[PDB]
Amino acid sequence: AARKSAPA
Amino acid sequence: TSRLFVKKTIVVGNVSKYIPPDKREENDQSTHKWMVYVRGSRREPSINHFVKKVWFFLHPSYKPNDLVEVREPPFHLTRRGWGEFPVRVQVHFKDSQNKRIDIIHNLKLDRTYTGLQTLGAETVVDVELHRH
Ligand SMILES: [Cl-]
Ligand SMILES: [N+]
Ligand SMILES: [N+]
Ligand SMILES: [N+]
Repeated sequence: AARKSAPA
Repeated sequence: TSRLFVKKTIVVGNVSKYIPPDKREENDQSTHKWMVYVRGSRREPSINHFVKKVWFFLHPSYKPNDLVEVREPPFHLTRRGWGEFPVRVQVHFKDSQNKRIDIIHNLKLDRTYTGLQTLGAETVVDVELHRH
C-alpha cells in the first residue's frame, strides 16, 4: 500500500 | 573477478522550496517544489565513475511519470508536490558484476513556508563493488 501525506 | 571489493559511500538527499498560493496557478495542487539528488561522499562527490544510471520510483499519484531514469550526472530529480512519501532510489552500476541497489529515501518537505529552499533530509549508505 503506497502512502503519501502532506506535512501540513 | 574474484574476491576484492571497495566500500563506497552513496548519499541520497532532498531539498524543498515552499510555493505560496500567490505563485501557483488556479488548478495547481502543488504546495512544494523538491529536488532529490544522488551523490558520492566528501572524499569523492562524483559517482559517475561507477554509476551507470539511477531509477527514481515515485508514488502512484505521479503516474504516468512515477518512474524516472537519470542516465548521466548530475543525478538529480526535480518535481512539484504536495506530499511526503518514501522515494525508492535504484542505482545501476557500470560494472555488470555489481548488482543494482535500492535506497529508500524519505522525502522531507519544508515547513518554514518562507518560499526559500531548505535542506529536508539525507539517507546515507555504504556500497560494495568489485574492485579490479
Ligand atoms: Cl510536527
Ligand atoms: N568514499
Ligand atoms: N527554482
Ligand atoms: N538524463
